[PDB]
Amino acid sequence: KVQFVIDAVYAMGHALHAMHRDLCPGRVGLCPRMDPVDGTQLLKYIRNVNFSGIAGNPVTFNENGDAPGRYDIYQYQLRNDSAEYKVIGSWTDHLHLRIERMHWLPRSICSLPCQPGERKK
Amino acid sequence: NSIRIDGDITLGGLFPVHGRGSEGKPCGELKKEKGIHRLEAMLFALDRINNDPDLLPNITLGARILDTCSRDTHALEQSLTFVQALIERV
Amino acid sequence: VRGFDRYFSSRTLDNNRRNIWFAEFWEDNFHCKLVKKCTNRERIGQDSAYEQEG
Amino acid sequence: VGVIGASGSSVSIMVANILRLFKIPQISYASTAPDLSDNSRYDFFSRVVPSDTYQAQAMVDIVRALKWNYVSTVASEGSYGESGVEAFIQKSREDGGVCIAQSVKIPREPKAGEFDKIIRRLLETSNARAVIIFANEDDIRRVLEAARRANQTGHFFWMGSDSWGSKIAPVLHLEEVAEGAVTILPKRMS
Repeated sequence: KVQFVIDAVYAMGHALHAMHRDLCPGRVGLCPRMDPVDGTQLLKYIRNVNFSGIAGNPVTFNENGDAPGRYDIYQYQLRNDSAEYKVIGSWTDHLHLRIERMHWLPRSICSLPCQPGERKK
Repeated sequence: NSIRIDGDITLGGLFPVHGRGSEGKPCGELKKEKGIHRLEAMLFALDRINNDPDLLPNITLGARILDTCSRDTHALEQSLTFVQALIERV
Repeated sequence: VRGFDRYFSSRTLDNNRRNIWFAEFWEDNFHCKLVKKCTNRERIGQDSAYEQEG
Repeated sequence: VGVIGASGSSVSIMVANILRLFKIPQISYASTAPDLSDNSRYDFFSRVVPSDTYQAQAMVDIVRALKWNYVSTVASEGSYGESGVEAFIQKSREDGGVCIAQSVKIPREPKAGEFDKIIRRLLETSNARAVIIFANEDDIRRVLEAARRANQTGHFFWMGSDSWGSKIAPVLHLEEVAEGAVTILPKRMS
């Protein structure tokens, strides 16, 4: 989450810089008209921030206020040498699971398929 | 607006005058059976307390009713306006 | 509780000021703007919509 | 001129509504609750992390790829846990067909021993080998500690939420009982 904190404060700084450039184009440094700060005026630039983050990922901007990023699936298992969270695959608009890298396959089923073709389910 | 009764002691009030609004309007139709009845109840209670010589003699109770619209955002906005007006006293 | 019943039946609502929402209540209760317009002599006790709330 | 959001979803909701009252923007980093993504109630809550709807979609995609259909929802109070378990239930009933054994919640201040019953209600049903958790670090560690007791080790795996995607706090009970626990975490980098 620290990368997210850094990206958030960098987006706020970029929004402040864009607001200073737009409201005060020919004024270097602090601008006198920027002292009465407004939440809507700052949000209008926060919702339009677009820059290269620290991890190379562009902070997307939208009218909703969310960033559609990937959700990496990690797993913590014991390897008898060094136990840590291992990543599986990316989430470029769909699933990218990798076989033979999970569960050192245990399956949770509500009712076992007992009938092999003779009994009823 | 809001109901404001001048008195020595002010009592705030949150009453759902309007109903839950849709995505277009913040406040819906006026709750005639829920909000207005409780409003009249509190007003009658305050009047009977002020007219009661045994309970709180020579002390008048005010009123600080505010519009709720059964919505948490509007009620919190009204509470913010109340705090800003205080910083009268309730 | 007969006290609130008497206070709501005897006292009329259109006369008492300082209650801004009571105007809209009277407007949407009689189903007419202030079309099927009505007069100020009408009361709520005669209306079947008045029910004592717990 | 602008406040940075909080971690807990309830605290984040509180500060978000209070700061949008006074017209001040807010950017969060660890509050992915879906009820905070609407522009009508939290218009000043532009966060930099995706919501829990994508998390529930990821959970249902994982339980589809792992061929899992019987799971048990558990979470603590606050907007985070309830919103996450509701989003997971909705995404599972929408098209995945996965149903839920039981939905038991963890109280705020459990007294006189009301925590062993939570894990007993999950151990009494052996078919629920999959458990999706949505609590914070404290309640998750307490659930893992309660599951480690009663002579139980590796009975059922845990589907970890965003609360402990890559946290080092719950790795002790993981090496103890919760071996091979699967969690989720948004795309980041060192």
